[PDB]
Amino acid sequence: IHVVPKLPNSKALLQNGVPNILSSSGFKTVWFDYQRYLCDKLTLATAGQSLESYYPFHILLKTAGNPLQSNIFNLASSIHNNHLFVENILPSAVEHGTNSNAVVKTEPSRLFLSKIKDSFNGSDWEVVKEEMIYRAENEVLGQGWLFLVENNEKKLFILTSNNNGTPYYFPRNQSFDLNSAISIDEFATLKQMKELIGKSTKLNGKVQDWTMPIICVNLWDHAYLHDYGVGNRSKYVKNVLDNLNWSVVNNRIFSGI
Amino acid sequence: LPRRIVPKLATFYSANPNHEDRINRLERLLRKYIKLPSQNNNEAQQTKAPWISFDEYALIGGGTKLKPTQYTQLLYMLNKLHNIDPQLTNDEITSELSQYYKKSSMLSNNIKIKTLDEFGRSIAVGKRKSSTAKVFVVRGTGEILVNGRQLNDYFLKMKDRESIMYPLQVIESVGKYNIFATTSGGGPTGQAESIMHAIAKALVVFNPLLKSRLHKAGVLTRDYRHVERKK
Amino acid sequence: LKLLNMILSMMNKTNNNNNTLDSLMNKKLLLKNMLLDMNNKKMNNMKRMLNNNNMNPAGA
Amino acid sequence: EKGVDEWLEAINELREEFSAKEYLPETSLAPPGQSKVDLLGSKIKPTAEQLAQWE
Amino acid sequence: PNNNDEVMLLQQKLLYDEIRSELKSLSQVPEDEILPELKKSLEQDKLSDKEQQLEAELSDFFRNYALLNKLFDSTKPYPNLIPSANDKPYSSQELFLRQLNHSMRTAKLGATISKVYYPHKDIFYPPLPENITVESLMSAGVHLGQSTSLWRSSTQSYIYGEYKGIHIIDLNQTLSYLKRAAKVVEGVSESGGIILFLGTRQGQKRGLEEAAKKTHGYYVSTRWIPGTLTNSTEISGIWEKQEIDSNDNPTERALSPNETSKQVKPDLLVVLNPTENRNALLEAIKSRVPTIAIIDTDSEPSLVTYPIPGNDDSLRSVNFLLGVLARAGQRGLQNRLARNNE
Amino acid sequence: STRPYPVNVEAVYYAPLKLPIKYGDLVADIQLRSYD
Amino acid sequence: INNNKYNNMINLLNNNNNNYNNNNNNYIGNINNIYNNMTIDNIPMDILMYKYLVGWSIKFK
Ligand SMILES: [Mg+2]
Repeated sequence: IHVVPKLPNSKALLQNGVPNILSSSGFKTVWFDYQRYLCDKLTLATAGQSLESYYPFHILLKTAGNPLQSNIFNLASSIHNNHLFVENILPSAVEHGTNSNAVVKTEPSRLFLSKIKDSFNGSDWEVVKEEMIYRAENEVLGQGWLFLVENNEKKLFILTSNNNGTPYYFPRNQSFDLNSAISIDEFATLKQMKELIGKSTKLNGKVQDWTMPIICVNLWDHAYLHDYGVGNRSKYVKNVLDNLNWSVVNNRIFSGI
Repeated sequence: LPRRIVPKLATFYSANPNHEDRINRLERLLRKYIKLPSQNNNEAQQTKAPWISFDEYALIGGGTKLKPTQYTQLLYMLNKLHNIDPQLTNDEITSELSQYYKKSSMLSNNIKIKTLDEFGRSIAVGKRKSSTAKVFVVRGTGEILVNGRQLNDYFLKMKDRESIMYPLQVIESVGKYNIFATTSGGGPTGQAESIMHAIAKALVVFNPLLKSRLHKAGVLTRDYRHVERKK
Repeated sequence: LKLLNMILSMMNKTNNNNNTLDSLMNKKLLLKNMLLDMNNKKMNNMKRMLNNNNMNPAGA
Repeated sequence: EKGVDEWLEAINELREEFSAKEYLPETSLAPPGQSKVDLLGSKIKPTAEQLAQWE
Repeated sequence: PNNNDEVMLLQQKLLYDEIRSELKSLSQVPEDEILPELKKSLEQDKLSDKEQQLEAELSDFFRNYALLNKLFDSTKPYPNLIPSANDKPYSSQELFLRQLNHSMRTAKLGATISKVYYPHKDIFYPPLPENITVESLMSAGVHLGQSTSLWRSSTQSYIYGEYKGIHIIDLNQTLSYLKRAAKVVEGVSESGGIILFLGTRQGQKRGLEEAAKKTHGYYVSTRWIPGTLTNSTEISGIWEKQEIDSNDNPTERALSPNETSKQVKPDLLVVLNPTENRNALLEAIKSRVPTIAIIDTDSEPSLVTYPIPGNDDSLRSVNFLLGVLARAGQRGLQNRLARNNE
Repeated sequence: STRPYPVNVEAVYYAPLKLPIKYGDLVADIQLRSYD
Repeated sequence: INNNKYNNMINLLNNNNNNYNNNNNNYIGNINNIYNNMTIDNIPMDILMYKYLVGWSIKFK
């Protein structure tokens, strides 16, 4: 059985929500309700199968290449992504419930701001945040996820997913919406990706992708509607990126010590 | 305070307690570091595996009780630990493996690189049957002298002359060297092939990259056949 | 001045590729390298001296 | 003579560094940023003409 | 912030490679090209007061650390990693370490897993004998006996019934026998006795080794040599013994040859697969060694002092029962080490 | 001070010493024969 | 005995007991140091062979 993880300072979260992003009701929907909804469905889909003994991140990797297990993949991806979003927007990862700590001033580290300049042609963090807000509004018509990811070449770049698209495995990033029209450049990207997946010799037709997320923002209606309302998702993404917990985001960047 | 006598090893009651204890120690390392990736140059067949001999391991692995299959099992685990990526290895693994590396460092080799002499000549000796030949090979235009005499004078058989030329024909250098061959003992065939063997050994100094081709042609092998007293 | 003129020459050859860390950093890096080349020579000599005596007095 | 000055500054700094600890070739002469010098060549490089013939 | 520190080293490292590369260049040049010209310069040069400083400072510096020195003597994690340049992509080793970082923090985000059986936890986290239930025994498959065609009717009293062509062992009796057997292991462990764990079926080694480790006992997983106990001097005399204190620490006292040849008999023998270890069981009887064994429906109960009715064919059932006995021994060992402290 | 071992005793532990030939006037040939 | 003499020389060399002459001569040093702890009281009787009767067959005919 997949159970909803306990979050630090849960009593505060159930009373005052997440300050500056979500209220108490808004956080109950995104985490206490949606995470329960996802975990229960995942248990029903995976109970009695080998996947029950694997963590959601491992499940999505195992099922990423199986067309008829997409339902399990969607549930596993959403569960992992939701706890990645709830983790970097959380007031404090450490449990200051008995320490009553009210001073958590987390700021981008030097390694993070050095990789931003290197990968964005000298752009500042503030400018990159504006690009992230723009990318979310123009590339994710409906539900989806906004990620700041790092690849094998030490370069930080921005990835957007539609519905439950994993950042780890490019064949399932779901970054192009084929319901609408696509340019020849987007079709080339899809055609090139298909060729890479066909070069793999494995009988499971799986490729190697070492991309890892650094920041996760939930763009689903379960996170913003109640507090911001239809059409105000850009005000929600702005608040999230301005109140990130950088103790978690800094720890996600590999240092090598 | 009270003292008692107990078996030293957890494997005391096994067939070979000493071997089983050592295998257990290596197995613990392979379990603790199961995740560590292995060398991708193992595909390139890295030439490093100086492990102690079966007889040397019998001193520490049960003596007579030691079975060949038990020694094979030790090598499969020593190699697996050894083949962990050098960058990602740790002290624990190296310390455990150190006790199994052969030691032959106190003594050195007795081979000195062969080089041309003061006159650019490569001198080699060859033997066939009872015959011996000492040849002087220098860069030239294909002139040969056998005991101061013309090749056609000393060797009447064309097959003997062809044998002398074969090593030079393998490296396609028949017209690139002058040979001054001196031979004694046996008969024409032994002397001709002793010269053949000596020319092949002297040609390696001019280009050591052609030794493999000379070995493959069979001219660097000393023929051991000799007249055997009937028994 | 060979003791010093050979080391100056060594830096002159490195100066070719160079075409002031070289005042104190490279100068030190060179002396140390020479010390490691003069210690390997002494190690090799010891092996020769040990292989030319009877390391194995009683059996071998 | 800056040449003899900087050389004489480099020789005395080395003396102090080696004096700090017992002088052992493997350790004291360790490469820059290295633990020691494992004392572990005559592999002549083929000339261009030697390599051409082999090819 | 402190990257410059590392940069300072790399600078020296690069310079060292340059010095070495051109030291080898001068090793090829013939001496006739350099030596005579070099000597001629000195013949045309005059040493100065400063030049002489290094003429003798280097002589001593080279007569102290090169000639008159002793050639020999009589960041902690992954310390051999070669980091890649900040512009170059991650190396294969760095990607492995980058993945390990992800595995510790992120890889387990999203959900926790409850009420799922993990095979390894049977060996490393065995339950205490008092917390064992019929459900737990049943979950491990201990109730699954042999085919009714292979029934040894001497086990009739242990049988709960037959189902799907096999006999079902009564777990109510298994629990009572298991508790009794566990108390014996704990008693012997708390008394300082030698406990030997014998099991020779494929896959049992891991359980056997851990059981011995946590009880300070012994195990045999490969083959029971016939005569190990009755002919102990011809089989086990050569192996080494040791003296230990009440804390199980080696006293280090050298043992007289008399003390090193005496038979060292186990105080308790645990047999996972008694049907294939008749030799060991008979030797224990001859040697008056109490024994514990898992008794399946086709196994003879009277051959062991303390039988445990249960499936002996499944590694889960065996490792579940072995773990319980091993933890019982551990508690006895901990209680003996505790009474010594206080 | 340890016991001094004079050169005569030390010579016994090393290969016999040979004197240089100055003129080359051969004065005697000693041939030794044994079955071992 | 073989390892006692090698250690004696290794120590007598590492302690340095003409650099040009340090490439030709092989004289390691004082005889006492090379043979330290190797005397007539411990070496001779330990290396003597054929010292123990281990078998005997007597035939009649
Ligand atoms: Mg059975």
